[PDB]
Amino acid sequence: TNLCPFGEVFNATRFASVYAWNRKRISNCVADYSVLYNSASFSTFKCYGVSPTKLNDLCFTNVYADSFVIRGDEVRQIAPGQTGKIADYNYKLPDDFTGCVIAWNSNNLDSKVGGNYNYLYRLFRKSNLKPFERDISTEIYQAGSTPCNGVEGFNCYFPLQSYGFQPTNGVGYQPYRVVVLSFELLHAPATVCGPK
Amino acid sequence: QMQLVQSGTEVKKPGESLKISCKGSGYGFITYWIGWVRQMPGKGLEWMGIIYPGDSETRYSPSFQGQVTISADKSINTAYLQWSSLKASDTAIYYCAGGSGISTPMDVWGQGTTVTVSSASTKGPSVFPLAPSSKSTSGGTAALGCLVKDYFPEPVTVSWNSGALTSGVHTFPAVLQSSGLYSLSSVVTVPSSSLGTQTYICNVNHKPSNTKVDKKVEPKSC
Amino acid sequence: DIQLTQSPDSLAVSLGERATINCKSSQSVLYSSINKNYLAWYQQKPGQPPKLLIYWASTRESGVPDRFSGSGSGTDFTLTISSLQAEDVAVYYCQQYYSTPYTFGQGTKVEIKRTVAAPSVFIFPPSDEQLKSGTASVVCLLNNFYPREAKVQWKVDNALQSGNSQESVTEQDSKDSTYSLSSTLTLSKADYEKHKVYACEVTHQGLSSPVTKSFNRGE
Ligand SMILES: *[C@@H]1O[C@H](CO)[C@@H](O)[C@H](O)[C@H]1NC(C)=O
Repeated sequence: TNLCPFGEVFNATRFASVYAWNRKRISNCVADYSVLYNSASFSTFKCYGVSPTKLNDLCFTNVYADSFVIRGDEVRQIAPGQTGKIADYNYKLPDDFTGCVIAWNSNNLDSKVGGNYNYLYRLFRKSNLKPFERDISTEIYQAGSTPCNGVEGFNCYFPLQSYGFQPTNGVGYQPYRVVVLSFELLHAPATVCGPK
Repeated sequence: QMQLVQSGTEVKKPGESLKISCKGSGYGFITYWIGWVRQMPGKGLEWMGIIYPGDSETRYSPSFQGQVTISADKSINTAYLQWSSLKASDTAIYYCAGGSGISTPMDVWGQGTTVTVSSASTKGPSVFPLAPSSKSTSGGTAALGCLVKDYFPEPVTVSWNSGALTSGVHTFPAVLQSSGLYSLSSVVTVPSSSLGTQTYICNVNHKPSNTKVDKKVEPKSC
Repeated sequence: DIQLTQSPDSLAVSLGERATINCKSSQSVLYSSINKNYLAWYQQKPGQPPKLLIYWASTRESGVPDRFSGSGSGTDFTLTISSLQAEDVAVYYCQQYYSTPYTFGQGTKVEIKRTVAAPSVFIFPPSDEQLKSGTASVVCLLNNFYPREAKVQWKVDNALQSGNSQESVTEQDSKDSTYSLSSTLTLSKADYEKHKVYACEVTHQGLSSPVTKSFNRGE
């Protein structure tokens, strides 16, 4: 019964916009991390502080699986110590991050003839996100001296822009689905373990 | 499980460019971060840098920043370490190692690529007998040998009696002489009574110079 | 930029005894998120790549025997071999993988310690064949001795020769744990034929008195 449900996180037919990033908590299951790294269908698989090859015989208090969609130019930004639109305003990772940043080209799934515009990103924000911060606010951004009173125009912008995901776009303007496995170990019971 | 396989031995002159390689085979490769370690002759290990093949993210050690270039080709699972212009001081053996993460131990190692940078040209060895003294301890043991002198590059193979004799043999490490040529002596202890009765020959092979030489060592006429 | 200092440099230990190697890190290497020190231990033998023994300061890499164990915390770490085996003669490096740039210790040479054994000394005059080429090599052999430290003094007509000689040493022997050493005195045919007595004086801990073997040119 209790294999860890990475199947439904990775092979999920719907992915989330990066600003409104989805986090699945993993607890009380046995996790076969081999399925993941033996796959030949991944563009990126950069792990930080931990070896995917050596943790299907280790246990942790909580594992988090964060899923979202960005363009290829931006997957480099899903990593400790990065900066830019995505790193600062959408999904930030901490400097001492422990886990795996897994990405793949999804141009076959997340593109349409006239442009798919369902996937969004926060363009403006007064300060950078803290690690694992998630802002879904649609506050009008005040760029200028005069305050906007929820009123959009000169120096007053709607804070979300849409990705223009067309099939004929160059790799890097095409969509990539990302999953970020993160691992914590407290002095509490451990419930996420490998088969060994 | 997976493994890393490096390019073969290099021997270059100062000023020549060089690019050695490290290709990984086995499932679980998308995950591996590939680093380069240098080990100079007789010295310890020195971490040079690491690359991620998937997106060519490259981190250098302070000591090798802009002294070398680590590069990658994810299509053939191959990391590269290259010089634009080799110095004689670059003479070492270069290991590539693999960690399945960044901030991960190096689980997997290459066999090493030996790089020799020297203005020396290929030269075959000269073989001279270390003749056993006729005046030696009559009931005890005598020593005899070969001097394999003035060759380049490394290595040479030294066997005895076409490989028959291995007991009591010591082939010493080559030393680099100030001439830039290597030199080595191979010795063996045998019963002193056997000096009249048994033929002793050392076989020297220097593949680079295509030099196969058999030298007979016998007690000196004098 | 973390720096590691290993100690000792050299370490000699009888068969089946305990060997301990220390790594001092210039800074802590503790990841907060999983309570684990990011410190590894490698074994390297002659003509071989380094082999990973221990990671996270104390976890054994698979297929590593029980007799290897790692320990320590914060900045002071230890690799320990209970029951040193013949096959453990190697150099051992500690490495931090807390932050790039990764860094290694200077290394710790591990020998088998056995009873003192004095060297058998032999001296070889140069070949007639080499003398035609116009150089002369006089070789001194110290055969199967322990420990490795030995003074070799060249004497030419009773004059101590200096800096015209190089030494060369074997790997500790697999069966009897002894070293062998070759001192090679090099001089021009000219300078060879100016002198009569070429001598090789060996001082070693297993010799009550320094042993000399010599020869007179042309005999
Ligand atoms: C679904 O994801 C799993 C990995 O958990 C994998 O085994 C399977 O091949 C995927 N399905 C596809 C590619 O249709």
